[PDB]
Amino acid sequence: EARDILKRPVITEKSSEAMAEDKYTFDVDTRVNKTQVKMAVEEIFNVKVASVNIMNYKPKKKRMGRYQGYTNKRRKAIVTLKEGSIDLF
Amino acid sequence: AIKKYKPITNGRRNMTSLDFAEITKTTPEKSLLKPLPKKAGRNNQGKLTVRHHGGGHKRQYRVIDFKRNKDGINAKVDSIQYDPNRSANIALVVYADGEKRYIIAPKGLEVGQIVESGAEADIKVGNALPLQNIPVGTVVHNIELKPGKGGQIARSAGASAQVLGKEGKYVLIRLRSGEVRMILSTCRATIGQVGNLQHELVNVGKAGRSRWKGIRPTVRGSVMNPNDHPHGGGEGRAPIGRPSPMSPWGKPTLGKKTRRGKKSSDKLIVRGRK
Amino acid sequence: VKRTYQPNKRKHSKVHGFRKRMSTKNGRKVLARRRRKGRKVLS
RNA sequence: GUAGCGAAAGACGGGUGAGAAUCCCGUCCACCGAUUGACUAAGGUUUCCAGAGGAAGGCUCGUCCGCUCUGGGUUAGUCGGGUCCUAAGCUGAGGCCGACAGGCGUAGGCGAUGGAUAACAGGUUGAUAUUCCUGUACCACCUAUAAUCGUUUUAAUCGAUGGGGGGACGCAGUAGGAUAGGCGAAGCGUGCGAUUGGAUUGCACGUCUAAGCAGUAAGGCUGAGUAUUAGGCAAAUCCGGUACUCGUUAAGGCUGAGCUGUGAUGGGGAGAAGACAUUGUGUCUUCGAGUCGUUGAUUUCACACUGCCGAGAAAAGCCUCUAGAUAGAAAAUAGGUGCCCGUACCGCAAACCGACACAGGUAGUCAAGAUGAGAAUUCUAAGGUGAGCGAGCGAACUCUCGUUAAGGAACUCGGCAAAAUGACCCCGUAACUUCGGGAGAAGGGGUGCUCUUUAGGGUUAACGCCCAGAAGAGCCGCAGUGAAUAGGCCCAAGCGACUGUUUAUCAAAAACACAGGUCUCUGCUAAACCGUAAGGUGAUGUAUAGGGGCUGACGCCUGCCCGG
Repeated sequence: EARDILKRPVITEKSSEAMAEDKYTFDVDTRVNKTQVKMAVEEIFNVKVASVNIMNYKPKKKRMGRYQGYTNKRRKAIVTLKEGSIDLF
Repeated sequence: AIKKYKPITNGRRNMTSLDFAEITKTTPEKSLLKPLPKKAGRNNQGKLTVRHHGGGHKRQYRVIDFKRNKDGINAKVDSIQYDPNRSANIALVVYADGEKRYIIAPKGLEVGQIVESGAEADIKVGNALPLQNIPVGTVVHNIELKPGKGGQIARSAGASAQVLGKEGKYVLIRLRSGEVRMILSTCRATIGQVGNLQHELVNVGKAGRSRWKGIRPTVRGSVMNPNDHPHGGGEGRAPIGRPSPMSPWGKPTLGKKTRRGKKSSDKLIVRGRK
Repeated sequence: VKRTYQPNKRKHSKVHGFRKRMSTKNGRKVLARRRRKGRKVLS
């Protein structure tokens, strides 16, 4: 743990408008809580977290050439650290 | 007394009611109440077994002391009260230590009156005694069939039974039906007649009032079809085309007796009617 | 005008549904049938 | 190349484009308006937002789309749910019954549609917001902080698997007391018309949350204190009976109580344009512009009070008191810490149920102005929409609508349908009645505008401010509730007493119910009924009760036959 509950960052215009502030958006494991998320980012990036909000996204239906299905459900977190930065690109 | 309403409405023409004058407290005691949900004539299988029971006004159950065990501790009558679960009114009494109970209200009971239970007690209205210690000739109510179980006979409005004699360990007693019976001399009973005597004189006036009291309608067999009743059928109005009137479940219902033989009480009964 | 099947998720999953089928021996038989037939959904 | 293209007002200009009645923008016009409006549940499940697209779908077209492709979008200590309580019901170890399967049932457990429970204003996106940002608060847990109880029995506090109170409740009606909304006007802001006239003259405006300081408008109170104990499975300093002192005063002693004034906030935004070089001058970096004053006032105080019978949940949270418990807690500060699920979008519908982008159905909340008793009626703000095939001609026939000379039911099974009546005020009104009624009986009459007033509801201060007390005097018209909306009436026979209910989808009735009668059964493990039984209903009822049969308000009555 502490490096497997965080999987990917999210890069969008909204996430970048957030990164203009101290807000950073991640995609995490579907079974973990915001407390685990906070402890994990503090352990990894060596920063101090203020708040962490979180949401669950449903599976989206998809089609591709007579083969329909569902995407994977995903859990998104938004952390709002007090001071510090993260060298993303 | 009984009040007659004026005939402002065709549903109020010949309709009567009670005054509720002998009621002196129109609010019950919080502690002696329990819930009473409606069964609507439906058993543990959820099936309708008795007809004509349904949804009337909501009620709470007043817990009554039919067994007058509190011996040697006189109690003072605190109030008379209305009971929806019953035709007779009830009396809230308070014992010397503060324990309070409900009893059935007899005819000539009054607030402040004193009432006691036991063999040492005296023959006054409201008092409970064993039948051994009650003298012959007097009227009683709330009689036990088995000692310590509680009153089962003479509980309704205006009900009374009178002692007639004394056997070895039994006493002869005459009931409101005209039946005489043998009751154990240890079985308890209360002195006096039950109150609310005018309860039998009300004219209910309108169907909605029966619906409030929880009576659904009854529909006659002669206007059913044959698959539903023995009297069903006929091209128009028809008479009872059988030798005897019959129930909906295929049994005689006029004059045929239904008590079953080989009961223990068959010998304790000496003269019976109805 | 009013039509049959006024849907309800709770009642659907309560009168149908896996636990309700498994609560009775005959409801355990419809599952065995759907498994044997190869049904993708059992409840 | 026929029937049909699913209720409804569109017109023009400009633009985009290969291509336009159908797409975008603009002006005008029109429609819904107790709704074609705005929210919230259920249900649906990405239909949401940007770009791109015209093969298929769209009842035409299509540059458009709830369609296709690509990529994005749902942020909570306080919102609704679970970590709380229980109702009906469902399961139910032991246990009962039973060919098997299995059925029932005790403690218990599960279970909201109920109870308990801490957050408000402003800003901001293409798409979320009481969730993000700002500000100001509130509610719990933990840790340090130290003045207070200092055997720890007791003690504020710990305190029961303990107790008592409370939560905790119906229906209708009445009266008030505040408040949202709403309102005349010179506080003050604002711009002055072009077709004649006028210039107090047109039109508007006057604000603002949760929380915390003070009090408060009325409501309830055998209202305050002493003594004792057959009790609260054991304990109690709390509950209950009784004997006394101030006694029915309500001072204000007491619990509860709508709401009001300062700060919150000289912050926000502000009828503002005066601020632009720009942000297409739309907008905004800068600096103020009213927080005045009358009239009448849903919801809330609380089922408060009053009355009525049909006599109107439970448990927990909570409040007090406890034997035993422990040093020993607290609070008031400062720190921290506050998990999980949902949140997009449609939502009285093009996304739900209906085979459909179906004239149907779908629980709840809010709902302005004029007219009026009114949520009726007609028009209209705000908001939403112009409805998803069109252009012409104005034949027969069919449907919907209006008007028709003379006559007036002659039509027809039948005055079916249509016509007529219709509001408010006044005058008057029969038979017959169970004395309630009938009765809105029938039948007549009146209603506009202007000036006088003597004067009523008074706006009342008073004629003025609205209706008038409504009395006179006038004016106009074919017509004065000038539109819309708003009872046809009488006489006499049957049936059924009445209100009600009935064949979802050809029968709403004289058929069923009914309240009242009567007969019969049943002495309580009652009879009766369900079930193989166990267990249940009847009934936590007990002959003034319960079941069954017939009859069917009320009044006068209810005859003969017991041979079968």
